[PDB]
Amino acid sequence: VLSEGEWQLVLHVWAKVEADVAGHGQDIEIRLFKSHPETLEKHDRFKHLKTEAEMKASEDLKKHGVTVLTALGAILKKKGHHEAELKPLAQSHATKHKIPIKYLEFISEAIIHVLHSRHPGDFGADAQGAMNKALELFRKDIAAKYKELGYQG
Ligand code: HEM
Repeated sequence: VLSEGEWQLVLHVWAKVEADVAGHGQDIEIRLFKSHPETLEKHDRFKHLKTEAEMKASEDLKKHGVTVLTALGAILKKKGHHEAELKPLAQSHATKHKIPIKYLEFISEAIIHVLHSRHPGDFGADAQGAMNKALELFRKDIAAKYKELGYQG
C-alpha cells in the first residue's frame, strides 16, 4: 500500500515523463537492451538492432517505449485500482510475447535509472522510493495474473 502522498509523488514525476514520452521511451528501451541484451530477442520486429544509432532511429523501438510509459501512466493514475488495465497486459505479455516477470524487473530498473538521469533535481530518495513501491505493486499484481494464466512466471 502506498499513501496518498506517495501516489502524488509518483504522478508528479510521471507528468514529467509524459511531457516527453518519446524521449523517455527511447531511453528506457535503450537502457534495458544495453543492460540486458537478451530482452531484445523478445521483440521480433526490431531484434535486429545492434548500434545505438540504429536504436535511436528505430520507429518500432520507440513505439514500444512510448506504449510502455503510456500504459504505465494509466495504471499509475489508478493508484492501485488497476485490475482492468493489468488484464490485457498480463494476457499478451504472458501468453503471446512470453515476457518473464524477471524482464519486467529489468524494465523497471531502466525506468528508475532514466527518471534519475533526466530529473535529478526532483527525483530524490523520496520519489524514487515511492516509484519503486508503485512499480513493485504493479509487478506483484501482474505476477499473480501470470500465475492464473499458467505462465511461470
Ligand atoms: C511496464 C512494462 C510493460 C508495459 C506497460 C508494456 C505494454 C505493451 C503494450 C501496450 C503492447 C502492445 C499491445 C500488447 O501486445 O499488449 C506491447 C507489445 C509488445 N511487448 Fe510490452 N510492455 C511492457 C514490458 C515489456 C517487455 C520487457 C518486453 C520484452 C523484454 C515487451 C515485449 C513486447 C513485444 C515483443 C510486443 C509486441 C509488438 C512490439 O514489439 O511492440 N514488453 N507491450
